[PDB]
Amino acid sequence: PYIDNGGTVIGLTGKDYVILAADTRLSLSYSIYTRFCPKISKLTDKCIIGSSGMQSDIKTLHSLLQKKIQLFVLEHSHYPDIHVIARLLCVILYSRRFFPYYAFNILAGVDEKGVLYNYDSVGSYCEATHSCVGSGSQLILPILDNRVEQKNQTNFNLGDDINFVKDAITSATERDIYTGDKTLIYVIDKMGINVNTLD
Amino acid sequence: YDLSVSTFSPDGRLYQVEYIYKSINNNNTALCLECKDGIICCCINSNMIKKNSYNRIYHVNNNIIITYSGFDGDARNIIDRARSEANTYYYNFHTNIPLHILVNRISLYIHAYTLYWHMRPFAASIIISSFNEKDKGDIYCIEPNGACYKYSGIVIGKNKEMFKTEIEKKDYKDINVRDAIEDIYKFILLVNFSWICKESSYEFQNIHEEILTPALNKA
Amino acid sequence: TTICGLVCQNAVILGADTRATEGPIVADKNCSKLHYISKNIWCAGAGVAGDLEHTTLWLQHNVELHRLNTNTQPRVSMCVSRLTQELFKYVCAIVLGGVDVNGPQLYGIHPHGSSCLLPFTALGSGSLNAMAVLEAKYRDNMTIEEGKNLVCEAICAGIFNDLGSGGNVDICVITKDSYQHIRPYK
Amino acid sequence: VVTGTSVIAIKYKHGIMIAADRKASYGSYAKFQNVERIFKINNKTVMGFSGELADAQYLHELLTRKNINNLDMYTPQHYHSYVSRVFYVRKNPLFNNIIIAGIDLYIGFVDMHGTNFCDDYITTGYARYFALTLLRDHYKDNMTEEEARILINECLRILYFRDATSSNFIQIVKVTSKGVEYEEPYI
Amino acid sequence: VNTFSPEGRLFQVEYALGAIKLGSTAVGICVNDGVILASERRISSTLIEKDSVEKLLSIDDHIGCAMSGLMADARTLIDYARVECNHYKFIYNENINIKSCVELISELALDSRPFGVALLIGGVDKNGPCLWYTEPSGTNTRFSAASIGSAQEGAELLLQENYKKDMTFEQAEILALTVLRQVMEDKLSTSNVEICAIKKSDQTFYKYNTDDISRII
Amino acid sequence: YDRHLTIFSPDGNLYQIEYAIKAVKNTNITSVGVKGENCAVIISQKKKLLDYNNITNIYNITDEIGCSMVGMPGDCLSMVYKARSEASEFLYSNGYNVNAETLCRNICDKIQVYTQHAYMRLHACSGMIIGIDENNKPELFKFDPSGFCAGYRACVIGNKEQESISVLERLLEKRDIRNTTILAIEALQTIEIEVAIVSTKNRNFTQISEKEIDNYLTY
Amino acid sequence: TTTLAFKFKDGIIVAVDSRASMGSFISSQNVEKIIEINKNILGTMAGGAADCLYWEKYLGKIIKIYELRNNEKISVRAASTILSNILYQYCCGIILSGYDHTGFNMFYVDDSGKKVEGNLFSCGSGSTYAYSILDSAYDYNLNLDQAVELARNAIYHATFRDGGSGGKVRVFHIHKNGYDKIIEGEDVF
Amino acid sequence: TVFSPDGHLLQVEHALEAVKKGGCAVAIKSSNFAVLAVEKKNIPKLQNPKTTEKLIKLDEHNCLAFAGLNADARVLVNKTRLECQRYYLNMDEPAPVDYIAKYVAKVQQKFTHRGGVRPFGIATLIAGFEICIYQTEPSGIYAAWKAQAIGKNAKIVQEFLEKNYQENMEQKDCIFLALKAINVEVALLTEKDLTFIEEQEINSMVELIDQERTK
Amino acid sequence: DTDNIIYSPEGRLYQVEYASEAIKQGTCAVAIKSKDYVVVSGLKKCISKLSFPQEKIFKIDDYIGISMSGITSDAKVLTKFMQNECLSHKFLYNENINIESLVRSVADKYQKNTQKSSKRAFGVGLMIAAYHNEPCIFETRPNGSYFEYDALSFGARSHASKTYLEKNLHLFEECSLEELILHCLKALKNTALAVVGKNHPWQEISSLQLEEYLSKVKM
Ligand SMILES: */C(=C\S(C)(=O)=O)[C@H](Cc1c[nH]c2ccccc12)NC(=O)[C@H](CC(C)C)NC(=O)[C@H](Cc1c[nH]c2ccccc12)NC(=O)CN1CCOCC1
Repeated sequence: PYIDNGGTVIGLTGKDYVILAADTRLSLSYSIYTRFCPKISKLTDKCIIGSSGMQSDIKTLHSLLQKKIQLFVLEHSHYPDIHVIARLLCVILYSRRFFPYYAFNILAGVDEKGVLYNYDSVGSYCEATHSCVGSGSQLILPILDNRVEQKNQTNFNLGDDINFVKDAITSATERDIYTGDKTLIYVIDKMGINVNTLD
Repeated sequence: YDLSVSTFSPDGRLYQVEYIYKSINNNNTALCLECKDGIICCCINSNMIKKNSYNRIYHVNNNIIITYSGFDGDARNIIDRARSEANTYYYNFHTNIPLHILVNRISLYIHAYTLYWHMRPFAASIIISSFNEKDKGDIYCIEPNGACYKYSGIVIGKNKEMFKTEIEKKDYKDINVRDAIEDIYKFILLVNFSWICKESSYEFQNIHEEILTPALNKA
Repeated sequence: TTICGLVCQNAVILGADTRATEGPIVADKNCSKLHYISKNIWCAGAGVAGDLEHTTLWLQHNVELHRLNTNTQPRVSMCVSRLTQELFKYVCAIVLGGVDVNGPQLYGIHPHGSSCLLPFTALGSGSLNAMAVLEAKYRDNMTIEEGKNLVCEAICAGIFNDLGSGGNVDICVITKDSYQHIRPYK
Repeated sequence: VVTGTSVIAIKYKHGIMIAADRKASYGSYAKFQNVERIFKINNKTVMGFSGELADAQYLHELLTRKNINNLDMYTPQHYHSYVSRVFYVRKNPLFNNIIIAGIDLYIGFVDMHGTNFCDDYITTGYARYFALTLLRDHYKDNMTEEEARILINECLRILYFRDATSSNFIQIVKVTSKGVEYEEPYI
Repeated sequence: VNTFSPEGRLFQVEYALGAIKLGSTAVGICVNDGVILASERRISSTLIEKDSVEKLLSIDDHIGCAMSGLMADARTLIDYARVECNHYKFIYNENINIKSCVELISELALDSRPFGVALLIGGVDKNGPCLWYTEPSGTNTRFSAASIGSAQEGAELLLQENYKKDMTFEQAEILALTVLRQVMEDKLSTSNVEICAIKKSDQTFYKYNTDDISRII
Repeated sequence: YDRHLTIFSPDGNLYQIEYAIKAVKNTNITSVGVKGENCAVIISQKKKLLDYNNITNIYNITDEIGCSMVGMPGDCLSMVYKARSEASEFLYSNGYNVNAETLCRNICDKIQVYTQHAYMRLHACSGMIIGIDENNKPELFKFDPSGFCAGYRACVIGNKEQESISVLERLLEKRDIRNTTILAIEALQTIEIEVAIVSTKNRNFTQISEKEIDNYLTY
Repeated sequence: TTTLAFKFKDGIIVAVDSRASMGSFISSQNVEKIIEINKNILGTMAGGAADCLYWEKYLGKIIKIYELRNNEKISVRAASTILSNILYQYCCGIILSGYDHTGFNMFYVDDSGKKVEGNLFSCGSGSTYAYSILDSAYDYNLNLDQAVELARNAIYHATFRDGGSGGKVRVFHIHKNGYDKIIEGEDVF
Repeated sequence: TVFSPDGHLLQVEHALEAVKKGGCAVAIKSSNFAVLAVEKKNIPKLQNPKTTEKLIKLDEHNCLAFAGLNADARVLVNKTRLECQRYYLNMDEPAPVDYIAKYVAKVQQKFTHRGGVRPFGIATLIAGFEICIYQTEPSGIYAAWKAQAIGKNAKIVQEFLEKNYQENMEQKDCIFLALKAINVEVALLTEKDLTFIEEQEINSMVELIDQERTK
Repeated sequence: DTDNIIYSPEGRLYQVEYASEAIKQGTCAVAIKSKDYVVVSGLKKCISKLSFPQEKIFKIDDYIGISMSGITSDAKVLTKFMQNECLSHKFLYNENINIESLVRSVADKYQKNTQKSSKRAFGVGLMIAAYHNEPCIFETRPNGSYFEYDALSFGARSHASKTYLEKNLHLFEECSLEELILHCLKALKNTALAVVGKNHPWQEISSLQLEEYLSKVKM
C-alpha cells in the first residue's frame, strides 16, 4: 500500500525568509507519469508545505491539513501560528501510526526569519536551519551543509541563496534518477509567497 | 383520542391522520393532467422578495415526475427518499425503476410514520407519474397514511375540487397533444407546467417559457 | 467411517458402521452413526464425531420443533436445507434418508455443504470401497429384502477393506409409515 | 479474472480523443473479444478503465449512481476527485487504472493506489510504454481530428503488435462541443 | 423540556434564569492592564474552614472564571471546560483564545436540564485581556466590565459610574473593590472577597494573598 | 387513561382492539371468501378519473397463496408486503412453500405483537388467505386485528360480517368452479366485483378472467 | 540515542545526546530529547522520536488536567505510573525525574511498560557506556562541579564509543525549584 | 428534573428532606485527628441489627459518615470504594480526601443533572488526610468544614456546637464535644486510620455526660 | 395537545409556529442583490453601556456568508454544521461547495429537527447570501421550507424594511456597490454590514471606513 516517489522538496530558512524548492516530476518505479506534478502545496496563509511520499498520501494529507487550517481559521477567525500547524501534523500522523502515512513531510512558515518543521512519516517533527526529504535528500544535505554552515573550515543573500538552492538541485538531477529536471521554488518573504518555475 | 397518530378513536377514525387532509386541503394546488399523448403535471405556488422561481415539481429520474402539496419540507424530504430509492434500485438492478414499485415504496415510506407514537406523519400528498409509448401514462396520487392510487389525472392542493369540474372534462383533457396547457390557463380561473410526452422524448422537462407564451397569449 | 444407504421399492434403507477411532488406536467399540431425526427420516453422518453430534442435535431439534409448530410431517428436503445452510456458514458429511409426500428421498451432503439427491450413497473412508460393490449390484425398485442384504454386503466390504473402518453393522428401513431400526445388523 | 490491457486518451482544442480495444482476456486467454471498457458517465464526461473488469464495472455503477443525483452539472474535475477519493478510501483494494476525461478540456489519470494527476495526454496500462512515448513523441496541441486520430491509430498500431494482449479492433470515443460521440466503428 | 412558549421564548431556559439570582456576587473588570476578578467571600458559614471555598477558579493557566448560581452545575462546566480548553493545547503550545474557550462552554451550554449557572470567564490571550460573560441561555458576550450574582442587579450601574478603559490594573482593583464592597454587609476584608487577576504582561492567573487585599484596604 | 392506549379495562376487556375492528367494520368494503369443493373462491367489490382497473383487495403473496385484505389500506399493503416477506423467508430457510396456516402464523403473530406493545398502533386490517395445502385439501384462513389464525369452510369480511353468515348458510346447504364461483358472485348479489380462485391451475392462485366475469353473473 | 540521569546531593540531573538519526543517515543533530512536563518533573525520551514525542505531550496533558484538578503539583511516581498504565496497552523506553520527596525521585518506564525506580538510570543505544562511568566514577553523592563534569564526561565517552549517538551535549541540573540548562558542542579538547 | 419559575430545582429540594429527617451525625476536626460520631436507633433485643450503621472506611486512610437513605448510601459508598481503588491504581498512591470529595460530588450532581435517574436521598461527610473534612449535600455541592452535623435537627446540634467550639484539642477530649453535640456510633479517624471505638471504653464518659447534665 | 409530534384540529403544528414568535424578538437584518454582488447588513443589539454588541454576520466559506436571526445557540450550531459540511465538501471533491446544495442540506437539518418530537424546532432562521457563480440570497424558515430571494429583511421591526423594499427594485441601481450599500443602509434605517460578489468574496466592512460610510445616508 506504499509506493516510492521522489518529490525532493527542500526547505531553507534565510535570515529574513524561507525558501522551499521541489522538483515537479512524478514517477512510478522507473517510468515517469506526469512530467509536471505539484509536490508542494500552499497552506492558506504565510506558510507552505511539501512532501515526497506516495502521491495518494501526499494529496490526501495536504487536503486534510488544508481542511484543518481552514476549519481552524474559520472557527477562530484567526490565521494559525506555524507551530500549531506542525504540531497538528504530529497529531494527525501519529493518530495513524499503526498504518502510517508514507508521506515524509516539510513545513515552512514565518512568525513575523523562516520558522520551519521538517520531519519523519509519523510526525517526529523538528525545526531546522534547512531541510530535505525525498530520495534527493541524502545527496543534497552536504551541499546545503557547507554553503551556509561552516562547522569545519553572508550566507543568505536572496540572490546567493536562491543560487545555492538552484545549483544544489540542478546537481541533484544529475546524480539521482528520481529527481526531475523541472523545479518549483517558493519564497516566503514577509510580504507574501513567491512562486518560481525555474528549471 | 385525537392526540395520537397511533391511538384509534372510539369510532376507529384516526383524527391525527385526518388532520393531514386539512393541511393538504389548505395548501397550494398542484394539478397533474394526462394527455392521450403524454403527461403534464403543473403547480400554482402562491408563496422585493423573489418571485422568479419556487418549483414544486421534481423528478426521480429524467423520466419519472413528482409533484406535491402540503408542507414543503416534508415533501422535499420524500423527494430525497425517492431519489435514493430510484438510485438504489439502479445500483441493484441495472435498470430504471418501474413507476409502480416506486409508488408502492413511497406508500410504505409515508405509511411508516403513522404507526409511531413519537413520530409525526408527513403532511404532503404526492403525485408521481411517468409516460412512455409502451409505458402508458399513469398518475399515482399518494394521500398520507398510504393508499396510493392510480389516476387519469387528479388535482391536489387547496382548490382541487373546483378544478375537478375542468379535469372531469377528461375526454377533452385526453383530446390534447400539446394544447392541454392553453386550455388549463383559462381553466384555472410561480406556475410550473412540464412535459412527459413523445415530443418530450418521454424524458421529463420544464415546459419552455416561449412555449409558455402561446398559452398565456391564447387569451 | 463407511456409511451406505439405498432406496428400495417403497422405503429408504440406511446402514452404517459402528466403530469410532481416534486415528491410531480405536477409541470406541461402538457408536451411533444412524441418528433418528424423525420417525420417517434419519441422518447418517460421517466425519469428526464432535461436529456430527452437534449439527445432528441442532438439526433434530430444528426439525422436531418445526414439526410441532406446523401440521406437515417435516418433509425430507427441509432437513437438507437446514443442514446445508449450516455447513455453508463455515467438517462432517451426512447421508439422509426419509420418506414423504414425494418418494423415499435420500440425500448426500458434502463437508462444504453441497447437496445431492441420490439413488444410493456412501461416504467416509469406506466410500470408495462401498462404491465398488454397491454400484455393481444395484437395481432400481429392489424388493426391500434386497436392500436388507445388499446394504449389509457393501458395508461389510467397506469394513474389511479399510484400516479406518471395522466393527459391527447396523441397518434400518425408513418406511414413510415407520422407521424400523435394528441396533446390530451383524 | 478479466483484464483490459490498455486505454489511451489525448486532446486537442476542438475536442478530445479517447480509445481502447474491446478484448477482455480471462487469464491466459481471451474471453470477450468485444468488451466495452470505455463508459459514459456524462454528456461531457467518460471514464476509461484498464485493469480487472469487475472492479471497473463496480466503479462504473458507483460513478453513475453518484451522477444521476446531480443530473451546474458535475464537472470532470469533481468526477475525478470523487474517483481518486474512492480509490484511496478503498485502499486503507480495487484494481484498475481508470482515467476520467471530458470537458476547457480535462484529462485525469488514477493509478491503483489512488495516485492521480492531470495532463494533456494520458495512456493507461501497457500503452504507456508501447504508445505513450510515441504519443509523447508526436503530440502537438491543436491537432485537427485527422492529425490526432491518425496519431492515436499509429499508436494503437504499435501497441497491438507489441502489447501481449490487445484486440484487433478499437472501440473509440471523441468528445466534442456538440456532445460526446461514441463511434461504433472498430478496426 | 423544550416546549416553546406561545410567547415565543423557550420555556425551560427562561425558567432557569432565576438560578443565578441565587448567586453571590462577583465583579470582573477587564482593563487595559489585565482582568480584575472580585467576589463575595462573606458567603462563608462561621465554621466552614475559613476562606477554603473559591467561587473564582481557573479553567487554564491563563483563564479565571467566577461563577453564578448553583455551585454544582458550575463545578461541572468548569470541569469539562478545564478538560477541553486543555485538550486544545495537546501538542501545540498556544492555549485556547478566551473567546473560543468560552465559545466551547456556551456551545455545550446550549443543549437533562439546562445549567443553572452563569460564568464570567477572563484571561489574556490576544494582546489584551478578555472578559466574557456566559449566560445560562448559551448566549455568549464580551463585556469590557461586568458583574454577576443578584447584587449585579443594581451594582452594575456602579461600573457605568466609573469604568474608563485607562487604568493600571491596580486602579482597576480599587474600582472593582469599590463596587463590590458597596454591596456587602460586612465592611470588606479578605474574608469578604476572593479577588484574582490576570495581568496584561504576567498573563498568569493569581488569586491575591489576603495580606494584599488587607493592605489596599 | 386506559382508552388512550393499548391497555386493559377496569372490566378486564381491551379497548383499542375493538376500535381497530371498527376501522375494518366501517371501511365498508365487504368481501366474501368461500371454499369450493377441491377449489376456492375469494371475491370483493372493487370499491371519477380513478381507475377501477387498478383497484383490488385480493393480492397474491406466492403462486399458491392469495390474501384478500380489508381495513386501513396502508396497513394492508404493509401486511401484504410482510406476508410476501414471510413466505420468502420460509422458502429460503426450508425449501417448502408455506401452508396457508403457516403464513397465518406470521400474519397473525406480526399482527399480534402490536397488541401488547403499547407504542405502535394495533393493526387496522384484516382479510382471508387461500392456498392449496401440502394436504391436497384447499385451505382458507382468516385473521383479525386481534390475533386469530381463525379457520373456515367459508367467510366474509368488512362492513358486513356475521350479518351474512346466516345468508351464507343458504349457499352452505348447496356448498366444481361453476358451482362454487356462482356461490361467491351470488354471495355478493345475496348481500365490477373481483373473483379469485386457486384452482385455475389447481395449485396456482389466480384471479378469474375479466371476459368470464359476466357469464356466471348471467347464469 | 543516549540519555543519562543521576542524583547527587543538590538534586537530580539530566543529560542527553541531541543527535537523532534515521538509520545510518543523520536526520538531525538539533533534536531535543529532553522534555518538561509538570513545572518540576521532566522526562527524557529514548528510542523512536514520533511515539516518544507523542507520549510525552500526552503526559503533559494528563498531568496538566490533574494539576488543574487538585490545584497542586503531583508526585513523580504518579506521572511514571500513568505511562506505565498506558504503554502497557502497546514503542520506546523513557526516564523520569522530579521533586515531591525531600530527595528528587528518578524513574524509568520501559516500552514494555515496566516501571523502575532508582538512582542513576540511563537509556538509548549508548547507555551502557556512560552507564559504566556512573558507578566507576559515581559510587556516591557529590558536588555540582563534580557532577556537571561527571555527566559531561560520561556523555563524552558515550559519544566517542557509540556511533548511534553523539552531536551536542545538553545537561540539565534540577533545582528544588525548577531546573537549569546547559548545551555544548564537541569537547574532546 | 426541571426548573420551577423561581429557578429552584424541585427533585433536589425534596431530596434534601430525607436528610432533613434522618439519623444525626457529626464530625469534629483537628491536626492529625478527627472524631466522627453518628446516631442510629435499633430494637434492643437485636444487637446485630445495625452493624451497618457503623462509620464506613473507604480506604485505610479515609473514612465516611452519612445520613439519609441507607439503600442509596450503600450504592454511593460502593462507587466511592471502586473509585478510590481506581485512583489508587492509576497513581499507585492513595486518594486524597479532596479528590474523592470531588468525585463523589460529581456523581451526586450528575444524577441531578442527566435524565433517567432519580436524585440521591443522602447527605455525606468525609474525613481524611493535614486532616480535613468535606461535607457533601444532595445538590452536588461540597464544602470544607471545621465542624459540621448532618441529619434530623442538624441545626440544634450544630448551632449548639458553635457555642462550644474549640479547635485543636486532645485525642480523647476532642471526642467529648461530639457527644456534647450528639445510643452512639463513635469512630475516630487518626493516624490516617479509621477506628471503631471500643464499646466499653467510652462507657466512663458515657456516665459523666449522663450526669454532668444532671449534676 | 402541546407537542410538535401532533397536528391541531385546524391541521396546524403549533410548536414550529412558535419559532417565529421567537424570531420576532431578534434584531432586523436586510439584504440587497446587485446583479453581480450581494450586500447584507445586520443590527448588533447592545445589552449594556459596557457590552460590546454581538455580530450577526458570519462567514461559512470563501464566497458564502450568513446572518442568523433567532436564538443564538441554534444559530451557532447551524453555523458549525454548515461550515463542517462545506469543508467536508471541499475535502471530498477539491471543489467549492454549491450554494444551493448547502441551503438544501441545512434545510434538511431543520426539517429533521422539526419533525422528530424529542428534538425541538430551531428558533432561528438563516439568511444565507452567496454564490458559486451568480449572486443569491436564500432564507430558511424554521422548518424545511427555504426560499430564494431578491431582497430580504427580518427580525424585529423589520416591517419598515419590508414595506420599504417595494420602493426600490433590488437592482434599481445595482451597477455601483456604493449605490447598493446606500440602499442597504436606507433599507435598514456597532451596527454591522458585509459585502460579497464577483472578485472579492465575503467581506465585512465594519472598519472605520464603514463609519465614514454611515454619514452617507445623511451626507
Ligand atoms: C469417521 C472416521 S473417518 C476417517 O471415516 O471420517 C468417524 C465418525 C464417527 C465416529 N464416532 C461417531 C459418533 C456419531 C457420528 C459419527 C461418528 N469419525 C472419526 O473417526 C474421527 C476422526 C476424524 C479426524 C475424521 N475421530 C475423532 O474425532 C475422535 C473421537 C474420540 C476421541 N476420543 C474419544 C472418546 C470416546 C468416544 C470418541 C472419541 N476424536 C478427535 O479426533 C479429537 N478431535 C480433535 C479435533 O476435532 C475435535 C476433537
